[PDB]
Parts: sequence; structure tokens; C-alpha cells
Amino acid sequence: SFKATITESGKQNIWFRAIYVLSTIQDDIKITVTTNELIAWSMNETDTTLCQVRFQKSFFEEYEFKPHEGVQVIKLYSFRVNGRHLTTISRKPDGDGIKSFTIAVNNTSTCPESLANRLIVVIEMDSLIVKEYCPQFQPIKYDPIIINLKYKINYICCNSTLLKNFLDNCNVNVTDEVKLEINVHRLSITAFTKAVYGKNNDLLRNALSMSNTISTLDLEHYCLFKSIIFKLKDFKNFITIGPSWKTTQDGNDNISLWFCHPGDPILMQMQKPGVKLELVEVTDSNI
Amino acid sequence: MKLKLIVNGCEAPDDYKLLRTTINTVASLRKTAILRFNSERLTIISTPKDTGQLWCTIPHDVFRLYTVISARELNTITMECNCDSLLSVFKRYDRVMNQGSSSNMTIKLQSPICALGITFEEIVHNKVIMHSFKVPVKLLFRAQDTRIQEPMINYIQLMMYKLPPISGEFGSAFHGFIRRVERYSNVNHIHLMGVKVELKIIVNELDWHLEICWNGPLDSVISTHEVIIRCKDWKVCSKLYAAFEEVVLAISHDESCVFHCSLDRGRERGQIIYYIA
Amino acid sequence: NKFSASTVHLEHITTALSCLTPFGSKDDVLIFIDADGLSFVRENNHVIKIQLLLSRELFMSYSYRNETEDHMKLCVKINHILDSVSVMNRNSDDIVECTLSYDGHGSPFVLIFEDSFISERVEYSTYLIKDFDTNGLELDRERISFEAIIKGEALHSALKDLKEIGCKECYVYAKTEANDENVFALISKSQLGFSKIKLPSNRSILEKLQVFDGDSTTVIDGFAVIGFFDFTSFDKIRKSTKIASKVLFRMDVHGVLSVNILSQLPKDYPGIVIEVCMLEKESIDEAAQTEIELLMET
Amino acid sequence: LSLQLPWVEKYRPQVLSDIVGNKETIDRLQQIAKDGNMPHMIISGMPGIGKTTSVHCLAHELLGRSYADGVLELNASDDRGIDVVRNQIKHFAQKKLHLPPGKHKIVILDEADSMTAGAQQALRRTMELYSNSTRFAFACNQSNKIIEPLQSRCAILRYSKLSDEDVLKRLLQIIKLEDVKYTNDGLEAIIFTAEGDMRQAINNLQSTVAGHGLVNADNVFKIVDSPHPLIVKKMLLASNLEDSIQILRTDLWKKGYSSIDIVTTSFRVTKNLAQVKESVRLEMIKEIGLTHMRILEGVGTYLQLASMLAKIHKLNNKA
Amino acid sequence: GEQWYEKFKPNCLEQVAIHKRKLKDVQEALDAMFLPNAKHRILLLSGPSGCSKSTVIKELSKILVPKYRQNKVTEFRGDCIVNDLPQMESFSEFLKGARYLVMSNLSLILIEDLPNVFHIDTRRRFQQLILQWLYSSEPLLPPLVICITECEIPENDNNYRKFGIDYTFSAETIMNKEILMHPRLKRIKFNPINSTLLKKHLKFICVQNMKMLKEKNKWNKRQEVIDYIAQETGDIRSAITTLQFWATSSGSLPISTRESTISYFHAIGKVIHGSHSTNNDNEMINNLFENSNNLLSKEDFKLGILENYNTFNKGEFSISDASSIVDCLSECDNMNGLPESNEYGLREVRKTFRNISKQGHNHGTVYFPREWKVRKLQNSFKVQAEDWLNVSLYKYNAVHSFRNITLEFGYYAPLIRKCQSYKKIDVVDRIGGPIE
DNA sequence: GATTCGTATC
DNA sequence: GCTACGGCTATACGG
Ligand SMILES: Nc1ncnc2c1ncn2[C@@H]1O[C@H](COP(=O)(O)OP(=O)(O)OP(O)(O)=S)[C@@H](O)[C@H]1O
Ligand SMILES: Nc1ncnc2c1ncn2[C@@H]1O[C@H](COP(=O)(O)OP(=O)(O)OP(O)(O)=S)[C@@H](O)[C@H]1O
Ligand SMILES: [Mg+2]
Ligand SMILES: [Mg+2]
Repeated sequence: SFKATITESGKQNIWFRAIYVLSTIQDDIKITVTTNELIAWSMNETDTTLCQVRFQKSFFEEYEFKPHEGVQVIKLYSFRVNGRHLTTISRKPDGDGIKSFTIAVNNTSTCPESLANRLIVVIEMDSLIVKEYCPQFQPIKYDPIIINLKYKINYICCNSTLLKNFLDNCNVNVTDEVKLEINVHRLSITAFTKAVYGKNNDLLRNALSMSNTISTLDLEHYCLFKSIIFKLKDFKNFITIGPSWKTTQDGNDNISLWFCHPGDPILMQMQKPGVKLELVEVTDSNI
Repeated sequence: MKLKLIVNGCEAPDDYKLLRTTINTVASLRKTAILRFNSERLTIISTPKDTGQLWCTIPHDVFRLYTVISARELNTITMECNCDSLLSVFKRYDRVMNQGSSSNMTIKLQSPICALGITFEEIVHNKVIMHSFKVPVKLLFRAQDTRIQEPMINYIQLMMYKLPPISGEFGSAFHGFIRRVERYSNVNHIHLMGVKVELKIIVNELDWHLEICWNGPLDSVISTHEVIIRCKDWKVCSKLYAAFEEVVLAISHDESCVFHCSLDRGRERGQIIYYIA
Repeated sequence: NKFSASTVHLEHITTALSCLTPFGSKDDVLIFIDADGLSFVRENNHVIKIQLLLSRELFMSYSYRNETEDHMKLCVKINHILDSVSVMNRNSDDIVECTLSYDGHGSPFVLIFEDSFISERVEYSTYLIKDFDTNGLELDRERISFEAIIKGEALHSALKDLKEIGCKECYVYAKTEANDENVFALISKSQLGFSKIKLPSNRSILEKLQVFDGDSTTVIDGFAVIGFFDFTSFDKIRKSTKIASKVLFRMDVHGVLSVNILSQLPKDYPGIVIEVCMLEKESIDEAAQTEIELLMET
Repeated sequence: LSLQLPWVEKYRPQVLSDIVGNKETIDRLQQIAKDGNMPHMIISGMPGIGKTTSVHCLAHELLGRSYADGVLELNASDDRGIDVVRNQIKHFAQKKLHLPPGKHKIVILDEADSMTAGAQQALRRTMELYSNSTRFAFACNQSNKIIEPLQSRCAILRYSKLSDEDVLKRLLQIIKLEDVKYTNDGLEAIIFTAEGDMRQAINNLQSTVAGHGLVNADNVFKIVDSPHPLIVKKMLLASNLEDSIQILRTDLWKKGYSSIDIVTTSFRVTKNLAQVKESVRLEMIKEIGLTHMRILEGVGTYLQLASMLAKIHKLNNKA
Repeated sequence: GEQWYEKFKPNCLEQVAIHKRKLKDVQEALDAMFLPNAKHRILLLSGPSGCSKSTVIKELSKILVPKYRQNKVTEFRGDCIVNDLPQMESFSEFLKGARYLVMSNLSLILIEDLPNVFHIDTRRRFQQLILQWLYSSEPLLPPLVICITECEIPENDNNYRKFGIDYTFSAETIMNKEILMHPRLKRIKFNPINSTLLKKHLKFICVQNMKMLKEKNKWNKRQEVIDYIAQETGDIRSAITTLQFWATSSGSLPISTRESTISYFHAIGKVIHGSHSTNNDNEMINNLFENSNNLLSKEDFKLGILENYNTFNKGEFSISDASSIVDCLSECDNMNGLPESNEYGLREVRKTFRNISKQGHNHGTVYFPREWKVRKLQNSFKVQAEDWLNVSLYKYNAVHSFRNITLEFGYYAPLIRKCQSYKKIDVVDRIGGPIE
């Protein structure tokens, strides 16, 4: 019914760091198979952050889809698989190279019950070792986000190198608030933390703020068609997915942002030649 | 109570590295340390009051500036300072001079709980970056100061041994001798021995018995001498010997052990004494 | 003393001893001392046994003055030798010289290390020998169901993958086909589900796979050999496969598996012969083997 | 040696029609097995009355050929911690195995009384979310050892002690399938020594036929003894002291029973003793406990037991 | 093909089996915390299992959230193992992500499945995070509702160092005194469902399953089943489960329901005044010991008996009976916690109060033992005596023992320091206060 | 299980 | 080609 293969090192790297992030956003990763692309997405338990990756058909050397042979007609097949179980399959072993990563599912009447409701992943190493896994999956119903056309509304385009360095400098253990303060002149991003006070001013939680101001010269494209606050861990992980695939032909290494008000969610979207990446994150409505 | 000092690591490397030798030891031993700023000399103290005590003497000529005035006797004011913060500041200056610089440390006593204004400069490559730090300290009272005195060590007919310098041929061999017992995980007591010159590291237990020996030459300037010591104190002794050329070892029969370290600055000589019960 | 052995290749002895650490590192190790060499036999729960082999040519000196007895058995705690021989033999100008000796019963096992200017000495008091027979955890020489030779690197990667995917239980396949096709996979039951690591049929990885009829002489094609082994015991060979070039696998009809680690310093000595005998689980389930077979079909 | 299984395992019922006793519960279990809709159930009772062989047979009949991949048996011999509940039970519940309509996956959590508290509190959510596909069958010896929120979602099935006729029927079935010579008094003695425990009846019958062959009262009572609670009851309910001391000595001290065992059984017998005034019962409890303390402190002698019996008779005659 | 407690769940608020006053109080509280600046920030709901503690919130949300939401509930899921998330920070991340649920995404956060509060290290983190929520400086936060089921933790560990969480799973053993007494925490404790709403909501299910109950001729013995179920249990889920298990049956299987745990004061009242059902005290004591051993086999119970035996006749009984109660309670203290000690100290008291049991007696109100206050006063005395010894050995030179302090230098020395020093920094008053 | 207060209902 | 250091992981400890 579906068969996809990966035969590139960078493609396997981005696939692993794409899935590793969706596994650390939600315990189970929901994957929808389309006729033109493969979509893997993950939603928070609080329904506050969503990351959706879309590996085009050209991203896979072999891409076959036979939905005629659960299924939602909009013919799209969606299934839910454990994120931790999937991220331990796509990991690159040390000392060996994955010459082929095949992801497939054949849900027919002839297929045995040992493979029924069991996702089929076949890995061929450079040492010719064939490692086949059969993780179970649960067919679910895909629900698409209109945010992509809802507010595809000032737009921010900045290179992800310096921002990635700044976010890696920050830690999610003590800081989880990101203030993206942007004006027409400059752009400043500070990772701060509010300090709550106990009974008698006692420091229940301390306040740490690491600020990094970015000049508009480093900024690529901005148009005020602005203070926004959101989380840090989701933004950090979504930032570390595009760099994973070392691509020099596209030369993107940049992120696209959209937000309207402190109430509406902010959309962050990264671009790759065969991979479409987006991050949905709710914003603090405190005006 | 006005205290102000200026240190330059690049100007004098020996007195500066002995300051690094004193700070690392008081950091490794236990948290917090005692700093008595006598008008002519400094002494950095870590008193746990069985656990060992270190008494390192730091002269007044080591720093470029040693202005010290107080209402107590001989201009003595005594600090209690958390060693982690000053160790971090000192490591920051080590990295400052490693990257290439020659700036000095301006340390001032800015206000019983006080703090030291340890400020210095760093230049990256012709940029001015000022590093300001404030380590919270407490003021020890004079009555509390006189409660702390250096442990006394006698040798009516005991035995001090001259440990060969680490710069010599046998220095590395003796360092390996001292660190050989440190490789074992399940060791807590070491039994030192004294014969007059051989010294042996003996660890006897229920089912196993170490008996390491030193077959090289030894010197004793001018009878059995055995003591039971802890392994952590032996690690501190290893670290102290690694940074000292002149090391003096004296062993008492079932009473105590003393690890004496001295640097010949000649000028008053800086000495480090590790009293071990 | 009654026995004395010295060497300088402390790295080899350290690697041999580190292969006994997977079996606990907080218990007793039993040592054989005969004219051929000295060995470390270690057993856990009477279900797995590992045996080293340090030849006499490995050490520069091997005297063995014990004319009265053919071999000497001593029992000491394993952790202490592991901590002692880890000198790493630094400062190559002055090589740390080993010295192993054992004067006999009542005498302690001595490990004298010489650093030219330093002569340390460690004495290990031996313990009473437990009433257990090492011959029990041994494989037949006439009932071999299958015999396979696998290179060390591929096997080590397979065990590393099995450990990473959890692998609470493991299975072994060995089927020979009449068209010279040989299949060998380590099927495992883990949190993921049903996972298979098929070894390649090329001679660079599967040098020789021969499936017998329980007589170690007949070559039957189209038959399958199934071994259900607990991965707790199967993981003990992972560290032994990290130093091996070729691994010999042999199992019989009585459910014992012999992992023969072949490790490839003096020129005369062959190497460390590490033998890890392992017992098969009873497998009260009967449909599990049918599911294994069906998974191997497709 | 031989591969001949012990009759406890050789004659374990494989169908619900072979499980004797609790007819009103076995019939309901068969009705569930035929209809298909199996509610969450907690089966509790005394040891050896058929609580495990009932759940296993019910699961077997309910799932047919899908038993290998439709059940998840987690016993106390497995690490039934909170991590296992959060991972293995969750993944088994999330499995989407297709079953005949009305059938459900069964999680046979045998010996659920030994499960920890956090594991049960996670099991709460496990049966709350995944209840349309999998069903939980708790088997225990004490229902109060399962937390109240877990007992709320289950249906309590209380197995009772087996009577003297159901055990006799099963024993006769075994004796018919093993060609065992017997006599009626020997079988009655086996039932009497079983105390409503089928396992301890099969074991005693096997021991008797192995040691002597013919199942009579002598061959039974010369290998398996009369229940010591019933001898302690006879000792504690005597009239004179010289008639209770005889039953103490010649039936509990020269037979090989420890003094602490005698006192522990005496406390249980006193708790369940009937036709005895409550003041007498509480005084007997106090006197048994005072001797229990002395025995636990070291003086476990026959003189102390004699003194305890004498004080019991003292409280009996006037106090 | 479904359980009857899931196919007959309330769709509206009028089908929820809850008392009208309780529903009104919860309505007022919840409507109070949905206001912009709410005095209460967390709503705690305590009570036994199946008291509609989550069946009322999940139907109040459907009528309250889509009224203040600018243009249901967000349950915390314990079994969510995120990669790169230690198992102690899951609730912290849930709280951090749940603070953004404000207008234009407003949702009431419900915490029914609490984190693993049976571990000493994450219970502290739970309490600290709840305190941070209660002391949050954020001017705008979503309402928070925590439902804790009061159930007795069964005896599984083998140690006398068992804490509160190893005896009872209640709002006191999970939340500290500061959170419970916090001004911004409204606690609405629940009660078991009474025999009237349980008798009505089960007859509802019966008249919906009219067809199945009529086919099996189970319509003439119906009320004899609903009344028995309502009289036995106060559970809305177990009652429906038993009703389904009885209606789906085709025989004479005796129906059963989950057992209730007798509380502390309930067991004290059972021991002192006796049970209304069983007239045999031996059976009552045996069932109390076999159903509530985790409470009877303690020291607080034997202390409560001594503190509450005077409330039988408000103190109007013979002193010869009081002596026969206290001497047995004292003899039980020397038995070193043997199982034969509690069974004697609970039987003698019951026999004594039964032999004097006559009608017309106006009993008193029981109370908790006061030893916990005595121990705290003793600790205060210990601290004061330590300060006395410290100040008597640095401002002077004299070593004195603690016993001598409590006997002579805890009263005479304060008077001397009140006259020698004050009359003509230090200790001047009696140690631990006067003897009143 | 006890008392006291407060309803709802027959 | 070799070494330092960061990431991964097994193991002892703590309440
Ligand atoms: N009602 C019964 N009919 C037939 N055999 C029975 C019956 N009850 C027990 N047995 C026998 O008891 C053995 C199995 O005991 P189980 O049913 O596993 O015990 P149980 O009642 O679950 O008690 P626990 O909880 O395991 S101690 C086999 O020998 C059965 O044949
Ligand atoms: N009329 C009713 N009133 C209340 N609950 C009902 C009713 N009919 C069915 N139920 C079900 O009974 C159950 C009661 O659950 P709740 O009491 O709300 O949860 P709970 O209070 O947390 O109990 P625990 O502690 O989780 S077992 C739910 O599953 C309801 O769907
Ligand atoms: Mg059983
Ligand atoms: Mg609920």
C-alpha cells in the first residue's frame, strides 16, 4: 500500500532529527501518507504547540502509494506510532552506515497477521546487514491546521545560524520563556524567566534573562504588514532540524515567522529542498 | 577595616601559581575558607572544626599592593568566604591571561557581612571588557579569630624525610609512587611506614593487602614510624606535591602526619602545611 | 614460589579481565593454573559460563614448579584484579612489569607490578572452592545442531543494536538452503515488537554455516535451528565480541550454546581463547516458534 | 527420572466445565465466554479453590486462536512496577488486534494484591482510557489490597471454599483416570485433611498412592496428619486441665509443632471460637498474647504453654 | 457491547448523581474562578471514588468555558514519556504549557490523574509547582481544578517508617499545610452518593434496558435489586457495574459490590458505641480487623480510644468501668504491638460499654488525640532548654544536665534571672512557659 | 458511628 | 594520525 526509501546520508540525518523532535514533543508520532508527500506531525498534550514535517515524494528515491489496495477521503492514510520506538530505529549506528532506510506498510487481505497493524521498516547497512523492525501502529484521523493560510501580519525572515547558537546557549531547565521583541529598526530576542514570590517575598522561583540583540543588517527580510512571548524548548528543537541536513545548493539556513497579536499563535516555518517544516506555537495573551 | 590588594599573575609567576596552589587545595578540601590578612602576611585556612587542616603562609611581597588597616591587633581582619565563587573568578582570570593579556586584579573590601570587589580587565583581538565580581563574605570576630590556631607538630626523636623535587630524575617516579595507591577504588586507609631510608604504602584489609615500595634514593636531613591515614588526604598530598618542588614529609608514630610544602622565593618564603591527624 | 609468571603486555591481560566484568564485577573468579597457562572461569546462576585462556607463551616467564599437581584451583574476588591491572602501562620508556605468583594453598595470589623505581605488591587471599562442576556448562562434540562462524564486528554491531532496542528476549535462526544460501538472524522480542537482524550470506561475514541433524556429521538443507535465549545471558558476549576477529557459534539438541571468541605481543602465543557457554530457555510456548518461522518466511 | 507431571499440573482443568465448585460463578463465567462481553472482574477467595484456572480457561475460550497475541499475563514473578504499567500494559492496550465481535483483549493481572500503589494508580488511567478494546481480570486472595478506585470499575466475583462433594467429584474423576485403588473412609479422610483445598487434596492423594497404594484411613493418616487448627481447638475447648494438657503434649509437642506455631494458631482459633462469652474470649486473647510475648523473647518451652492453658482454664471456670 | 457506566453517562448537568447543594456550591465556586481577577486560583475536590468529582466538572465545563472564552477541559496525562524529559519534569512542562490557556484559547485545566506522588522526590516537586501556581505573579491565569480521590493505601511495604502517603491517599498526604490553608485554594469536599439519587439513576438505567430486563423476566424483582444496591454502596460507577452484571446474568448469582473503608472516627465510634447492623461484637471486631487492619494496628487508634471513651455518656458512667478500660489499655502498651494486643484492647472497651449500654443516653462528640500538641510543646521546651544551656556556658562556666534543667533550673533559674538581673540577651521566663 | 442543624417530602 | 572533550550509558545511592 505504501513503500518509501531513503538512500542519502543527509536525508537520513534530517529524517532522524525530524522524528527525534516529534518524539520529544509528544509520546506518539502520527504519520499521514499522501499520494504526493509524506507528512509527520506531533501535537502537544495541552494543544499549545504543533510541529509538522512534510517529506516530499522527491525526498525519497522510491515512493509508491496504493491506497486502493484509517483511510480518510479529502485518499489519505494516517497512522499513529510511538515516537520513542521510531526514533530508536532511524538512529544512525556508530561505525556503520545506513545504505538504505525503507519505510513501508502493506495493509491487504493476503498479508499475515504478524504484519497486520505492524509498520514495516527495513534497514540495510554498509556492512550488508539487514535489520528489519515491526513496530505496531494505530490508524487515526488526520486533522489539518489552517494556520498555514490563516496567517501564512508582520513577517520576519532571519538566518538560523546565530539564532541557533543563541538558543543552544540558553537552557530549557531554568528558562522556558522567549520574548521576540521586534521593531522596524532592530530585532532583540531575550530568553527570560518570571520570578514568583512566596509568602514573605521568599524566592520560590528565581529570574534569569539572557538577551541577544540582532541588528537589521543580519536580518534578511522584515515587513510590518511588536512583542511576542512563547516557549523555548519547542522553538529550540524546531531550530535544530534544518541544520541536520547539510545542504549547500539551497543555501537557506533561515527561518520564516508570522504573528499578529499576543493572542494569536505564532507560525515558524523552515524550508528544505525535499522537506517542508513548520512549527505552531501559542503566544502569551497578556497585552 | 579598609582592605585593598593588587595581584599581577604575569609579573610574578611563582607567587601567583602558589596562590593557584592554595585556592585549588582549599576548594578540594571543603566548602568555605578562612582568610586572615595580617599586616605583613596572609594565611589561608580550612578548619573543619580527624579531618585534616591546611595552613598556607602567603607573604605581603607577593602582591603589587598590600594596604591593610584595621582596629584589631597588627591590622588583622579575618574573612569567611565561599571558595566556589572566588575559584570561578580566579579561573576566569586564568582564561583571561591565557587568551593573551597582562592586566592586574584590583581587589577591594567594599561593604557583619561584606564582599570583595574583585575587578579586572580583559582585551580580545583592542577591546575593553570589564569583569566585575562580588563574593559575599562574613567578618570573623577577634574572639572568634583567636579560637583558630595552627596545629603544633614535634619530633622529639621522630622522622622527617626530604621528598625529592619533582623537577629531578626521581620526581616523576616518586609522583607515580604516591599516585599508585590512588588507582584502587576500594581503598579508605593507607598505613605509612618509616625506616632509617625507605617509605612504603601498606593497605591491609580482611582479604587483600597492598604493600607498595619506593626503591629509589631518598634523603632525610638531621626506629619505626607508622600512621593510618585516609585516601582523600593522600589525594590532597598528591596535588600539593605536584605543584611544589620543595616538599617535606614527616611521620609520627601513631600520632599524626604532616605534609610540609615550601617555595623558596629568595625574601620571605611561602609555605604550605597540611596537618593530618 | 610454586608458580610464577611475569609479562609487560598489561593491555592484553587488562582486555582479557574486562571480558569477565560483564558477569557482575562483584563476586568470585576461579583460576586454573597448569602448564599450558592460566585461565579465569566465571559462572553466573549456573546458566552461563565464561572461560579465558592466557597461554604460557603470552607471558615472558612461566615456570609452574608444581610437579605434584596437574592444575591449581584458586578462588578470589574479581573486582580487585580488574582494578589492579588497569595501570594502562604509561611512560613507555619504563614499561610497568607484571609479576603473577601463587605459592600454593593458604598462600595469597600475588600481583607484583614493577615501575623500575617502584615495586608495588598486592596479595589476594584465596577463598574456599564452591562445590560446582565447570563441566556441566559444556557443549557436546557429537550432537551439534548447527555450527556458524561470524566475524566479530558484525556480531558486535548486532548485539549493540539489540541492547539499544531493549531486547528482553532473543531468538537465533540457522537455516541452510540447497542453493548454497545460508541465513542467520537474531530475532528479538523487545518493547518495539518483533525485530530481526539478518546477517549477510557473504563469506566476509558468514564464513561457514552448517546445519546438522544432531549428529554433527549430516548436512541437512531446508531445516531450521531455533534457540530461545534470554538476552541477559546473551549480552555477556558483547564485550567479548569487541576484541574478536571471528566468532564460532555452536549449539546442540540439548539447548546449550557455545560462543567461541577467537581473538587475533609475543609471536608464539595464539591469543585469548574466550568460551562463553550459554543455556537455552525452555520455551513452554509452542506458537512462538511458529511465529518465528512465519516471520522468517516473509 | 520421568516426564510425568504432578497431578496438580497434570489434571489442571482446561475447560470451564471441568472446574468444580462455585457453580453459580462458573456458570456466569461460561455465559460470559459464550456471549463475549467480559466486564472488568476481580476474582478473590481462599487459596486453591480455582481462581487462576477459571480466568485462564475463560480467556482461552473467549479468544480462541488469538490467545497468544490477545492476552497479557503479568504475575508477581514479573516486575509489576509503575514503569511496566506505563509502557508494556499501555502498549498492549494500544494494540489494534482485530477480534470477533464482542471479544476483547484480557490483561490477566494475577496476584494483584502484591502490586504497588503507584502501579495501581497508573492502572486507573490505563483502564479509564483503553476500556473499549482491553479488559482487566484481577485475581487476588484479599480484595481490600486493591485500591478502591480500581475496585469501583470492576465487578467483584467472590469465590468461596469448596464443599466436600465438589472436591469428592474431582477426586473421583482423578482416581478414575489414574486407576487408583481406594476406600470410602480414605477418601473421606483426604477431604477432611484438605480443608476445602483441591490442591492440598490432590497432593495428599498422590502422596498416599505413592507411599502405600491403597487409599484407606490408616494409609492416609499415617502420611498426612490431621489439621493442627482442629487439634488446637480441641485443646482450647476442653473441660479439665489434665485433658487439655494431654492434647497439647501428645498431639502438638511430641508430634513436632513449634510453640510459636501453637500460640499463633491458638489466637486464630480463639478469634473464631463460638459458644464462648466475649469476656472469656478477650481474656483468652490476653493470656495467649502474654505467652506469645514470652515465646518471642526466648522462653518457648512446654511449661509456658501449660501455664497458658492453666490460665485459660482459670478464666473459664469462674472469671 | 459496552459497559453501562459509559453508555448511560450524563449528557446534561441534570442527570449527574450529585446533591443539589453540592452542585450549587461547585457551580458558584467554578463561576467565581472564571472571572478576570479571581480570589480562588485552584479548586480542590476531595472525597471517595465515584462521587461525581469528575462527572460534574466535565459537564460544568461544557456550559461555563464557552461563555467566558473570547472568540471542554485539558486533562493531565501521567503516562506520557517524552524523549529528553526526565519523569519529574512532565508536570512542570504541563503547567508551563497550560498557563497560556487564556482568552481566545480558554480552557479549564483538570488534574485527575496526579503524578507519581508515592515517590518522595516528585511529591515535593508537585507541591512546589502547585505553590508556584498559587503564588504566581502572572496577572491572568486559567482556572485550575484538582480532583483527589480519598482511598486507603493497602499495606504492601514492610517497615514501621511508613509515612502519610503509605497509609491514606488523601489531600493532606499529598498537599502540605500551606497549600491546603492557602487563601486562593477553595476545597469542596465530597460525600458518597446517597440512597435516593442512587435509587433514581439506577431505575433510569433499568427503564432504558426495559427490553432486556423484560425478556429475562427481570422486572418483578427490580426494586428489590436497586434498593439493595443503594443501601450497600454509595458509588455511582460500581452500582451501575453491579446492575449490568446482574441484568446480563441468567442465574441466581448473589450480587456484590466494592467494600468501603471504615474511617478513623467511624472505627472509634464503632468500638465505643457499637454497630447498628451486627449485634455480635466478636463478628464486628473480626470484620473491622480484617477490613481495616491498616488503621486498627496503629498507636493513634489506641490513643483515640483513651481520648474518647469519656464521650459515651458525656462522662456519666461508673469510674469502675473507666478503670477497667484504662488498665487494659495500659496492659496493651506492654505487649510490644503484638496482634493479640489490639484485639484485646478493642474487645475489652466494647464489652465494658456494652454492659452499661442503655437507651436514653446522650453521647458526646469524639475528638482526635492531643498527643501531637504535647510533642510540639515538648520540642519547644527542648529548644528553650538547649538555649538555656548554651547561654549558661558561654556567658558563664557551668555544665548542667537536661533532667536537672527540667526539674530545678527550668523554674528557679528564670526567677533568679528575673530578680537578680531584671529587678536590679538572657532567659528570664519559665522554660517552655509556666505550668498554667 | 454519634450529635446538631437544615431541608423536602408525604 | 592522535588526543581532548562532549554525549551516551551503566551503576551505586537516597528518600
Ligand atoms: N474447582 C476446581 N475444580 C477442579 N480443580 C480445581 C478446582 N479448584 C482448584 N483445583 C485444582 O487446583 C490446582 C490449580 O489451583 P489454582 O486454581 O491455580 O489455585 P487458586 O484457587 O487460583 O489459588 P491461588 O490464588 O493460586 S493460592 C489444580 O490442581 C486444579 O485442578
Ligand atoms: N448519573 C451519573 N452520575 C455520575 N456518574 C455517572 C452517572 N452515570 C454514569 N456515570 C459514570 O460514573 C463515573 C463516575 O466517575 P467520577 O466520580 O466522575 O470520577 P471520580 O470521582 O474521579 O472517581 P475515581 O476516583 O476516578 S474511581 C463516570 O465514568 C461516569 O461516566
Ligand atoms: Mg495460581
Ligand atoms: Mg473520574
